[PDB]
Amino acid sequence: QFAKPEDAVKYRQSALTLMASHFGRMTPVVKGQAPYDAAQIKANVEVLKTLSALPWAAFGPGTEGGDARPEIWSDAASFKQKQQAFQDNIVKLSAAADAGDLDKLRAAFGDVGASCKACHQAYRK
Amino acid sequence: QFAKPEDAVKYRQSALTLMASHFGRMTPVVKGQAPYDAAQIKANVEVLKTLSALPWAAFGPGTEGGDARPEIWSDAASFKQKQQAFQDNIVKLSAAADAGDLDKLRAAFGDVGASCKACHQAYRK
Ligand code: HEC
Ligand code: HEC
Repeated sequence: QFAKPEDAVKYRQSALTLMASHFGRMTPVVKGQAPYDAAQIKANVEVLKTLSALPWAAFGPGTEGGDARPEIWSDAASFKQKQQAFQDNIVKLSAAADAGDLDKLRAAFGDVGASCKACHQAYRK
Repeated sequence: QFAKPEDAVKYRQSALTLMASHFGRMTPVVKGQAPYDAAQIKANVEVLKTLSALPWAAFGPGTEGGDARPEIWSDAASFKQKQQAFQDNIVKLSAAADAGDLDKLRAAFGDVGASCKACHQAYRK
């Protein structure tokens, strides 16, 4: 859907920005600094699950650019594993949110964050 | 969810970028320049419906900035009407996509685009 590689870069940066807001806005909740409303979090995690499926299709071959490392492309199977593993961490977060289980939410949130940090150290300049 | 007004600006710009890609990538399909796969479009419009609910909460009071006109805030009921009417145009697009009805898709797509253009002329610098 991208006329030029720059358009893919702009898309994925935007998707990642949104994905980061939907994740990070729950930090006060997980820490107990903000109240836990199970319905609120269930709805937010549904938004996060949609967003978390979006960036990866905008790292197609030849879309080198932005803050992305060139290792994203040469090691296609491995980058894929990190994005697929991140989404299966998101599936666990959804399950926790759907259950309205704060303790399960906190644990799943920590796992998701670790997956963010890993892919970052690895595939972000 | 925004530490400073700039963070709201960045969020809404990103949401609007995503929303624009999910809408505009269907243009070749509506024009017949690309094939119509009803399942593909149904899934894409589901993504667009999620995205189309996101920008508006990032125009909260005091988040003046970006390319947004100051009329977004002083006329809160009217801006609201344009975003609510845009989303009800998206509901009609979803219905068309869910029905797998190309003619209904084209008509709904045109209505959505007109709603984009209107709010733009009005509330974008
Ligand atoms: C790889 C499988 C990643 C996972 C999982 C996550 N991110 Fe990441 N992120 C990744 C790359 C390769 C890039 C650079 C994209 C580019 O072309 O520039 C990024 C970027 C971000 C950004 C900055 C976006 C921008 O506006 O430019 C943020 C804020 C970000 N990523 C956050 C983030 C969070 C919180 C994640 C988990 C919820 C996460 N990312 C996962 C690669 C990957
Ligand atoms: C008001 C109710 C709007 C509707 C409906 C749509 N858009 Fe819009 N858009 C609007 C504003 C006020 C702004 C400026 C935001 C800012 O603070 O800068 C925008 C911006 C865009 C952008 C640019 C985003 C960026 O990266 O900076 C695009 C590409 C865009 N809008 C597209 C667009 C499309 C295609 C729409 C319908 C599917 C649409 N917008 C609706 C206000 C409103």
